[PDB]
Amino acid sequence: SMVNPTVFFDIAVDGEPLGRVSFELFADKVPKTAENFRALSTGEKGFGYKGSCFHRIIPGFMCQGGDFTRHNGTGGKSIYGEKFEDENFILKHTGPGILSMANAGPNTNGSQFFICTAKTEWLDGKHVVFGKVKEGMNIVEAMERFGSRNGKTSKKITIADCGQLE
Amino acid sequence: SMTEYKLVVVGADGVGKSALTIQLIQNHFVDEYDPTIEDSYRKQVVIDGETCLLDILDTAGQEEYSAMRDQYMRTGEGFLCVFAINNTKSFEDIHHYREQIKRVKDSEDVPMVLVGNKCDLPSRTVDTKQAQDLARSYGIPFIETSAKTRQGVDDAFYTLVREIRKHKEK
Ligand SMILES: CCn1c(-c2cccnc2[C@H](C)OC)c2c3cc(ccc31)-c1cc(O)cc(c1)C[C@H](NC(=O)[C@H](C1CCCC1)N(C)C(=O)CN(C)C(=O)[C@@H](C)N)C(=O)N1CCC[C@H](N1)C(=O)OCC(C)(C)C2
Ligand SMILES: Nc1nc2c(ncn2[C@@H]2O[C@H](COP(=O)(O)OP(=O)(O)NP(=O)(O)O)[C@@H](O)[C@H]2O)c(=O)[nH]1
Ligand SMILES: [Cl-]
Ligand SMILES: [Mg+2]
Repeated sequence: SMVNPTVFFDIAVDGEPLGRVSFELFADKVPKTAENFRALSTGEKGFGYKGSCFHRIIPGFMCQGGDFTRHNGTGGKSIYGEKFEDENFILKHTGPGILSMANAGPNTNGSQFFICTAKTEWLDGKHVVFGKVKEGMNIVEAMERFGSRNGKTSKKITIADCGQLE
Repeated sequence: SMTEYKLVVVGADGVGKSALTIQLIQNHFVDEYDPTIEDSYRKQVVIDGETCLLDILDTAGQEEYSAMRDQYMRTGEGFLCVFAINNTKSFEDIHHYREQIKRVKDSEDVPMVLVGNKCDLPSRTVDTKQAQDLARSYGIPFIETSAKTRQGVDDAFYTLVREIRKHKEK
């Protein structure tokens, strides 16, 4: 992209390298939400995604992660404070690879996010879409296979490294 | 011989549905939050001299996915409707569960127990009388519980079985 930043996650399975997933962040249309994810991926504010876990993976739906404060699926925080408002609903959950914010209801974005592995249109207007997988969808499909119907993973899937490319 | 009962635990986020179920099944409490998607458990017990196989469906507090929630209610024979005594909104949600259960099951008489959980906490916002009055208006039992101390846990589940048996006598 000439405009949108690219970030990467190096994914690990029980500490072993699985592969790299890169993401285009739609700063052109969702700038505040894209900037939060970018800065959490570089760690430039002193905290962020490196070391955190994809704690909820449900095959056919999504891979969810990003709780680096409580490490139990209830936490996370943004670069703007603990939570920030839903920026816009311009983009929709149109298929595999969509990157969108997890939340606990309206205006509760922090750091948790999910990567869709299917179209999840029922989430439109309730979760802010802000990016998409650029390279490494095969790695996301590999992560998806470690999930289960209740979201518990059979091995621990972590972000071993992350940062900004280009 | 024995009988089997399909029990479904419902109620708002964080009220203690899973903590109550884990106390019943595993006899322990850990003060950690692990938000549920869906889990099922089985336990053989004797209630009023009659051996029972309990099937327990531990649901998530969320209220999207109405097709799945409808199916939970169709399959379930009795419902533990849980609120937390320190969460007034969770108590205000209770009537919605009773309305949905009655609609899905096409009945004004569905086995249910009202459970006020977290009674060990010093931060009460829902008075016991308020919950007793609501339960009386429904004609259903009300039991205060603590998954932390185990107070009332067995009683809540066993009372629900008793309510199912009473309904089946009709
Ligand atoms: C009916 C069976 N069930 C099916 C289903 C339906 C149809 C068919 N089959 C099934 C399954 C395969 O059958 C078993 C889905 C589903 C989802 C939940 C529960 C049961 C479900 C669910 C449970 C949660 O605890 C939270 C969420 C969903 C939303 C989730 N937020 C969180 O995790 C947040 C944290 C993020 C930052 C803030 C803290 N927390 C913990 C909460 O919000 C807690 N809550 C709920 C509250 O606070 C409310 C009450 N105020 C979130 O943003 N995402 C991103 C988008 C996906 C979603 N998760 C998720 O997992 O969808 C799974 C799936 C798509 C499979 C839907
Ligand atoms: N003090 C106290 N804490 C409790 C009690 N029951 C549950 N908790 C705590 O409250 C939190 C939420 O409990 P949990 O059982 O997971 O709630 P839930 O209703 O299953 N939530 P969900 O709908 O997301 O699955 C946890 O921290 C748990 O330890 C109780 O009786 N007393
Ligand atoms: Cl959801
Ligand atoms: Mg639970």
